[PDB]
Amino acid sequence: MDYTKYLAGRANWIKGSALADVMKKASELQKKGVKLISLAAGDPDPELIPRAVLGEIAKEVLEKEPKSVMYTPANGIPELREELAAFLKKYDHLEVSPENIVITIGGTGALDLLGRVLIDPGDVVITENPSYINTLLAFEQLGAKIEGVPVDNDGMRVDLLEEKIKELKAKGQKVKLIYTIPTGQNPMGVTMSMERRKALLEIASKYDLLIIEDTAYNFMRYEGGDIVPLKALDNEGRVIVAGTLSKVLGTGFRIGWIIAEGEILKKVLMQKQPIDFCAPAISQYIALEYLKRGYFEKYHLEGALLGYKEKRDIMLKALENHLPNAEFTKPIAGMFVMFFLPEGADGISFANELMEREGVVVVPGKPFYTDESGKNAIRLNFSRPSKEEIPIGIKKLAKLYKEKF
Amino acid sequence: MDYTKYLAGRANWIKGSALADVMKKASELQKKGVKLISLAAGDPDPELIPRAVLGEIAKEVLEKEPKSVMYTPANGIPELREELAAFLKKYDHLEVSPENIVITIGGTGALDLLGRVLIDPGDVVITENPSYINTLLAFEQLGAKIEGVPVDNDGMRVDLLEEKIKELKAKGQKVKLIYTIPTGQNPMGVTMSMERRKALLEIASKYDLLIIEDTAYNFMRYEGGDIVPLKALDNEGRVIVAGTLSKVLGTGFRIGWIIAEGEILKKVLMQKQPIDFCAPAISQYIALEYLKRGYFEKYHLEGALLGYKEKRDIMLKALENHLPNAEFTKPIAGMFVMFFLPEGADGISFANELMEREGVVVVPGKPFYTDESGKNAIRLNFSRPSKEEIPIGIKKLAKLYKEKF
Amino acid sequence: MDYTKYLAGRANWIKGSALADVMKKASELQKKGVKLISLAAGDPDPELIPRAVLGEIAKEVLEKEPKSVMYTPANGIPELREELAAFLKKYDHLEVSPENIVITIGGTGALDLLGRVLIDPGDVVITENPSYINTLLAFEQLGAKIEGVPVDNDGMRVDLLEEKIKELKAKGQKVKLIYTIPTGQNPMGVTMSMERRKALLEIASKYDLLIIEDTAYNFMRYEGGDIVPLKALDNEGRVIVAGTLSKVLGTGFRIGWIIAEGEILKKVLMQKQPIDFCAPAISQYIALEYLKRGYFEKYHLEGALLGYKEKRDIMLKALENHLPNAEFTKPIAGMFVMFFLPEGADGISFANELMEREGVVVVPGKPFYTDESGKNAIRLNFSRPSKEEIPIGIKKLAKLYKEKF
Amino acid sequence: MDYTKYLAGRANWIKGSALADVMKKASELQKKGVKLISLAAGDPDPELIPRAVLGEIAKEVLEKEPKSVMYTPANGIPELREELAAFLKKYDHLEVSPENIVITIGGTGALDLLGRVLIDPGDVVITENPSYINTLLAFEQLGAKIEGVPVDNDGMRVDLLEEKIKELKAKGQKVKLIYTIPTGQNPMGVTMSMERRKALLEIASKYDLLIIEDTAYNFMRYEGGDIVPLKALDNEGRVIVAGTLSKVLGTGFRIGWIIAEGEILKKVLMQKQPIDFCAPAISQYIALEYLKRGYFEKYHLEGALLGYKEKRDIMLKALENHLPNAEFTKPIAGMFVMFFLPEGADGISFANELMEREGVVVVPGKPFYTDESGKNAIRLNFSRPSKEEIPIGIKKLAKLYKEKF
Ligand SMILES: Cc1ncc(COP(=O)(O)O)c(CN)c1O
Ligand SMILES: Cc1ncc(COP(=O)(O)O)c(CN)c1O
Ligand SMILES: Cc1ncc(COP(=O)(O)O)c(CN)c1O
Ligand SMILES: Cc1ncc(COP(=O)(O)O)c(CN)c1O
Ligand SMILES: [Zn+2]
Ligand SMILES: [Zn+2]
Ligand SMILES: [Zn+2]
Ligand SMILES: [Zn+2]
Repeated sequence: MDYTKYLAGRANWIKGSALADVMKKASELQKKGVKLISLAAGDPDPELIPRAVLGEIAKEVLEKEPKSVMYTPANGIPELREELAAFLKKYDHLEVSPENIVITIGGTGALDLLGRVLIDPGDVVITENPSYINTLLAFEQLGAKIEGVPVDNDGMRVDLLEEKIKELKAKGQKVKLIYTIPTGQNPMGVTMSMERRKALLEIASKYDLLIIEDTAYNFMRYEGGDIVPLKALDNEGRVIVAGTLSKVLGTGFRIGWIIAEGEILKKVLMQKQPIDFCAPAISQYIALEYLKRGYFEKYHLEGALLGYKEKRDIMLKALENHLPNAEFTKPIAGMFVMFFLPEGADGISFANELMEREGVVVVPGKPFYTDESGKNAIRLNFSRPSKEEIPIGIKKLAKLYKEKF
Repeated sequence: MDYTKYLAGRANWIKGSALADVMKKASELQKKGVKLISLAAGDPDPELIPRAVLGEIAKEVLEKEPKSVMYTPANGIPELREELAAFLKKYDHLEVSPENIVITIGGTGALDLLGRVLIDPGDVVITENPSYINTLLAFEQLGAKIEGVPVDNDGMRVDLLEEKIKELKAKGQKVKLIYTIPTGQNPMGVTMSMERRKALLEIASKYDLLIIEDTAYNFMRYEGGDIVPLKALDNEGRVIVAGTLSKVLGTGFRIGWIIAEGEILKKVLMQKQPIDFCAPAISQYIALEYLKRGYFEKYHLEGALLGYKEKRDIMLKALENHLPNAEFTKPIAGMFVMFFLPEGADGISFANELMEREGVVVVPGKPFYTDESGKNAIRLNFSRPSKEEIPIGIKKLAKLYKEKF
Repeated sequence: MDYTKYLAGRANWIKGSALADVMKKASELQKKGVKLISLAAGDPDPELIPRAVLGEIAKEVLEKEPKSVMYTPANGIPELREELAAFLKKYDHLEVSPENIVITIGGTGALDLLGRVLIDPGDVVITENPSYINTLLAFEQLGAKIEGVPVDNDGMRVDLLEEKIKELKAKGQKVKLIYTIPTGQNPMGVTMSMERRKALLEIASKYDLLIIEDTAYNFMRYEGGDIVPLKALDNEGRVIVAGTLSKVLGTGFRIGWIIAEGEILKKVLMQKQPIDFCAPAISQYIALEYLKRGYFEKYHLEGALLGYKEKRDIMLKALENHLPNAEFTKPIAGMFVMFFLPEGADGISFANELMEREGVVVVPGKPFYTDESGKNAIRLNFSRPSKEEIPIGIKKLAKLYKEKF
Repeated sequence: MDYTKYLAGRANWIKGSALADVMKKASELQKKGVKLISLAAGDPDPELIPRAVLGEIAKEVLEKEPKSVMYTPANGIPELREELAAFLKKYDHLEVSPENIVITIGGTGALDLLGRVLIDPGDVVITENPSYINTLLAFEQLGAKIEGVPVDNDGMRVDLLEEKIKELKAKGQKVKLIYTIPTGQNPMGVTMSMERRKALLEIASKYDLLIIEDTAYNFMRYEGGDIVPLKALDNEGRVIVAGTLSKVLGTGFRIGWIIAEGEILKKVLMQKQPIDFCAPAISQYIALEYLKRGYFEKYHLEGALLGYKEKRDIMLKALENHLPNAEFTKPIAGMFVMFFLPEGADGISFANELMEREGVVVVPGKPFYTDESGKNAIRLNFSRPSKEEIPIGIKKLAKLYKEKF
């Protein structure tokens, strides 16, 4: 039977993910024989995460708290919101009310809920170029048109942002939202400077726009001085945040959040129960305890954080020993490094050869771009690989490198 | 600042509930701490659930499985889908391939993913009248127009279903989907007969329609014979199921699924990673073990199920005892009883008056209807309250009843 | 074949118009023998229009101007726009650039073009209650939600308008446009007072809303003072007008216009060629010469106008002496009088009986309301019927009335 | 003020048109002194049209028929529908009922009315490549996704059509309509062979698709045998036609039609009054007399048609004589000829340089393609320019051609 006839026309806005084509082409070789170390993942290190400790909490809460197995309010258990509030004020410089927090199915869920309430099909949403592949996909399947703005070692080029806004309006285009990942961007790995952050806020006010700040990697900072979220600088209330504990507490727990105000918060809350009903009860209680027991500092700060900072150094050391000639980013936050093949080279076919020949998995990155740029780009992860995997990983990458240029 | 201006016009399709307005007046009475018995809730008894056991497996999973903290595939871990296929084939008379099942954020998430792929704004979707408010709400905020078909003690009046289709088509109206809750429907509590289930499939085939079957309460059947889901008789492949373990495993785990095929499955999977990324890793693993070691039959079939059946009889005897001259449903499945005030009576204010004067919380019901009927309806839940609360619950309900009627 | 399955879901937003249903029930009576006296349709008197003259200029234009048979720019021939600009300056307080004028397929097309550029599905658009049925229908098939505001002898109640707006925003509803017919409204026949017009402009500014002014009957005024359009008072550029020459030159020529600015004008014009290509060349050239030769004064102002004014006096005169106990409107402009049956009486039912038992055609009216009110309303037209037919008509109308009430 | 913020998101789907942009850049040249030879716009020759004749009928109609200045039923006066039905049966092998004919504002309005009832945002609509730009623009601003299918001198490559269809379905894409211009296509000027017309009908039936047949040039055929419209072969009723008399009676009268059945016809009719109200009364009556008096035979068949055929031969003679090494279409019908510059050559700049240096106007070509093809295309029209102007225009064109290549 042809089910294609029953699809909604908006289903044609839904398309495949390149980061999924290779993550499957590898899943085929990883189970059907071959052994491979990947630099393509986006997960945090499960070994750096206190699993046994989380198992203990999971075990206690399930037998201790009956609610751990039942529905939770649409915006999350009050205690998690009260704790997340204090947590943000403590470690991310955020003075936010618990009533303004909405616990979602991870940042992904937060970005989706927001798009549903803020996007009308055709609306143009401007983003960094490149940007997080999944947010672009999320927004386009909602009918949005994406317009990207170039980035550099200091993040989005705020000067190019204003020009894009003007070029768009000069065409009579309707623009409303700006989507940005200020700290440790996926996939570039760069972070917006404080100078560009204040300039961004000025531009949002100037053109009367709203900003959606993605803080997924705010707690993965290693070098930064005292860089604060745009939200902490938001005196006009033009920014909305989409956060997550996935890179901390674990990426499978599905715990994230939205910080918004006024009628936007209201509509977000209103539409939620019929969409996901509520964020997972165990996850919320596990997170509530993790925070209350002060395990953030005890395990993530003075623990997993250093573990990531290290893998970052070794991957860069490895790159700066074997590929000192090539161009790549120097992240002071996040969990990715964007490597660049010679200008012109194909990044998707090269990513294939690394598997088809050297047995190492890397993400093309090309699909992370909002236009024709980024062909020769390649994203590399260092948060999942072991200390040993990384050197061999990029060494094999360096093997095929000169083996072609 | 007026955020109203930044909203997307489709955000106007988002509206309040009733199972929210009453739950806010109850929390307002509980905030300023006042005792109250609840018959409104839709949760399974957390005490009839083997929390302790789940906790141990939660501890096991997190301790020994690193993947229980990371991203699972968008459609779920292969082992869970393979187990579900077996669990369904054994307890729900359904034969399905693991490749055709997708683990979602409960039945809710399943219904939403399905709405997003099958609904274009303006599409009419046919449902039972009354039906589950959250699905009505979920589909309407996607822009669908709801057309209801009356139900009786044998479920949806299938004959009137064809009548509605004929009426709609006579007007030139486009319809493609029928959403039905065959067993232990929420809020009516009635279950479609096998006779009507066979006719429904024929009507869907005659008008080339697709059916969305909500199996949420298929495992909460008491004094029932041998009923099988529409999907088991679906020889043309016209039905899609939206199931869940919410009532079995726990309503907070967020574990549900979609069973679709062909291009509909493809599109559903393709859009999932950018929406929820994946169902909770823990939950997925907690459910995997739970099923693999036969705890469904050990704790639910011969433990929880019997507890619910018992609470069912107590509420009915209580109703039959105190309000013999009033009308209400006699469920053979599910967790609710629909009570009817005198024809003409306002159930919404009655519920408020019952909570303000007697301290018992019940759900209006009118909001579950698709047209102007059901004004005198009141939904009653018996799966969460205690055996002691029930009698006292409907007792007080009867006092205000005879007080006015 | 069942074409229902091919329809776009938005086609479901398209619905029937009683003002064209019973109007088609009369089209059957005429072409079937029955001698009918019509007080329905809103056509101008074809005998008060210089048909012969127009016939002469039509001949001329066709033989002397080769363009009268070919396409024209999407926004209309420059000469007509320039001629309309001056015309509007001399008779309607308007100082507009010919560049800001777009020649459309009557005001109908003007309203549809604006809806397409300003309305996202779900958007709330505020209108008067009652309001012009075709415009409500036009906006809703574009997915808008209509919210009406009661009118009186002085037009829209501006005080209730601000309450509705505060009401909407309190619910978190998004609103943006206000559609008003300030002079000689269809169907009430009332005109907004200069006092309320200034207040409306204040509210639009206060809430940052746009106003679309329908000027259809600005040239069928009979006794106001220097009442000026909202657009001539629009110092903030918040109003857009949708005008037409159909009530002057002839309702069948399809000559109307949109007056807008900036990006709205840009987009309105960008989308036009692909939907209508251009307004009728022959009609544009006929209108041009009609204007250039001073026929507006010679025939409309000093001919048609007076005839219509006479027809109005006659209808009100007849309504006053044979039906003095009924309440109805007294228009100072336009071509309609809204007549009212006793509260509770059914106007739709009354309309069918009148036609069936007396051969007089009137328009129900209820269809023009935005809510449940207006059941007893009946709209009467005095522009088309001869001055001999008018008294005979309402005389019969009075008879059915009195024997019923 | 920034009106961009008030735009509907869907306003962003509206974009510029080279065809409209070039026509306006030429009208400015005509007024700005310069006198040029035009081979662009798709207008009929105003001298080959019996203007003088149409003039007296226009005068006659206006003075004798009062209905010629008033509204008409949304679908057009009954007499016209009946005459068109007879006209189609005689000169276009079409047996259609007068009830299935809807008089629209030209072929453009017909196509817009159909898109609104048949397209949901995101729907894929397949067309020829290239195709008429206004239809592509019309469907895309309605949110449609266009997929073109290559054509040759025998029209659409039906074999490539089925491969495209299989390509779309394999990706899970939803498609339902196919828009085609079988005879004398704009811009290619080629006509589908009867062999492909039957194959197209088979494919539509095989995949259950609807076909919208554009018959704009069915009456400007010169050498085809007895080619019949797909609609005359539509035994399953899968084709809907969008026709017009613009190329016969005159392109500026705005007299076109839709031929559909069942629910599609019902909905196209229900929505029509609120978008255009009705086609121009004068144009309808003028067309009614034109047909009834047999002027199609007397002035078009034995007049205009032979005149156009001559211009058709003259342009081909001039081209083959001065550009014998360039490839260009040889139309057997229509009014356009697609000229091709050498592969790689930019057609839009060439058109500007031609208009600037030689003062001859042509259309860029590239805008009519659904993909990146056509860069070197240039559309040439032979219906409007005089017998004399054509050779001069093509010579000047040849001059710049070899001056560049
Ligand atoms: C920029 C960004 N935003 C949001 C997310 C979502 O994070 P999550 O759905 O695991 O809570 C990620 C991780 N893939 C990310 O990199
Ligand atoms: C009809 C119906 N369907 C599905 C569900 C599932 O809800 P979920 O798997 O998100 O706990 C429920 C529970 N409220 C329900 O009543
Ligand atoms: C208020 C109003 N607006 C617009 C119109 C449309 O006028 P037009 O004959 O130029 O399409 C009418 C009459 N049908 C009207 O009454
Ligand atoms: C293929 C095609 N279809 C439809 C039309 C519309 O013709 P019209 O709006 O003058 O009745 C044209 C000419 N603009 C055309 O080339
Ligand atoms: Zn994109
Ligand atoms: Zn509803
Ligand atoms: Zn309405
Ligand atoms: Zn295109």
